[PDB]
Amino acid sequence: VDIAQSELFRGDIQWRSFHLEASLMDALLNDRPEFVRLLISHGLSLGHFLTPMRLAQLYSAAPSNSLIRNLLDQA
Amino acid sequence: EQSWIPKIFKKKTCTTFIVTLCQCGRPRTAHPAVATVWDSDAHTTEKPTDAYGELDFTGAGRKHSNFLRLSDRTDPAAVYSLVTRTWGFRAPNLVVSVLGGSGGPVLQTWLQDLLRRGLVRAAQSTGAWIVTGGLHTGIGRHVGVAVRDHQMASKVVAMGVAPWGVVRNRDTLINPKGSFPARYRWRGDPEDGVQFPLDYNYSAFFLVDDGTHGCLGGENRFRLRLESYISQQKTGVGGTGIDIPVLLLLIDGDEKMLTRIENATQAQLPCLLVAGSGGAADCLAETLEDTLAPGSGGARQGEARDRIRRFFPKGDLEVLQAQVERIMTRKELLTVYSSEDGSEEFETIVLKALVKACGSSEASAYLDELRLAVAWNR
Amino acid sequence: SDLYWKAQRYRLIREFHSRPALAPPFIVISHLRLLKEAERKLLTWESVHKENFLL
Ligand SMILES: [Ca+2]
Repeated sequence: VDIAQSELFRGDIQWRSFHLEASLMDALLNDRPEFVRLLISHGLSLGHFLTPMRLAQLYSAAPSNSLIRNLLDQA
Repeated sequence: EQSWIPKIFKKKTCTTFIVTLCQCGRPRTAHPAVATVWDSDAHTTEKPTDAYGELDFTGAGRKHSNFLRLSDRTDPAAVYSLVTRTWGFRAPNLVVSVLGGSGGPVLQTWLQDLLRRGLVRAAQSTGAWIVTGGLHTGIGRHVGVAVRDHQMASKVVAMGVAPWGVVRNRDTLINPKGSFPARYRWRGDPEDGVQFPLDYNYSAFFLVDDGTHGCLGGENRFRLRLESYISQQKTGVGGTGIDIPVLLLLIDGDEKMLTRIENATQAQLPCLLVAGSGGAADCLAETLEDTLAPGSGGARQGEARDRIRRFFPKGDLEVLQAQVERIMTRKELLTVYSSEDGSEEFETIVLKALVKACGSSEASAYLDELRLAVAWNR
Repeated sequence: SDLYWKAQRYRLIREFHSRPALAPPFIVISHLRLLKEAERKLLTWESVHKENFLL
């Protein structure tokens, strides 16, 4: 994350909320804690970001035959 | 108990007509029968003020908000005497005048945290004053929610100056005999971009009347005049007290604010600018970072910043560059607050700014800054 | 064990909190008789302390 913050988030590049929505999903799906903290910290509106389709996508990322995955399958 | 208020204060009306629509925003049909280039003072009529009183916001609130409408051409001395004596407001140990536009309904989370944690706690600790725009928009709203969040987590005297005309529900404030009971429809359903509601977190309201139906920048003259008079005032008890430091906090802004800071610096008032605020405020911070940069390769850097740190309109114009040059002519007064990845601590910055602004060997001039150093724990 | 006793102390108090006020020999008559802004302010106060603790 230090490389990304030092290079991409040095302030020279003008970012946008939609420019980070895809990356935010990737960090959440790939278990990147420092990145989601960094991405949200850079003025990202979480309330408008989260959608029921996105939430369903997040729960669909249960790792293989995990215990949680079994509960959704039963549910 | 407010008999002198209509007498020692005045209100401004449009009077003449200077075009269907004139410059005052009040159209031809609704106009006095007394009806080139409009003049705020030559084309206005002075009448006794008829909007003073104590506002009581509907619902949650302190049931006390002293709001007064006063003409622009008024001495700040009378206003300060009214606030300190009649309204019972204690003489402030510090006055912070938050300035800026802060374009956008929302601001950065770190910026909001610095406002709520840094400014409000520092104001609360020393019993300071926070003078902002008395409107529920821009920086005025942001400081309003910061005060409200701190208050409910525990007061802080934060008042607002707003032009007369841009205030919604101005019909319920009119009572020449006094508006001590007053109900405000701050939650009015209709929304418009020329009239904004008053925040419910401000202890006092100063409605600047200049004979217009509503615009921006009509309170700048009174705002600077009030700040300078307080800076040249003692903390009560007559002359036995010490001076009251006055500091200006700047976040973002536009061309109108750039004149404000230049005028304030001309008025010998310490200024404080925060890095990363946005356009028209980081330009000064970057120019401070260059400091005594050489003219060769740096003279055009001003115009480069004019186009990248500010909007394209007036960027090619060198009038703003002249304003920049005038500002650095007294660069000792103003200082920059480094974000430091969200320091949320600027009492040291304020103390450093105030101590460097005085520049007097006499210990009397440094008494006020000493008390603030005592009031805070640094 | 000291932690366990402290934890189970709440269970004892809750059990006796809802018990009828009379003694078991006389408990029959008791059995026969048997048959906003403040919340938001509190949460903000808690949240402020959380950020202070984290900082
Ligand atoms: Ca001083």
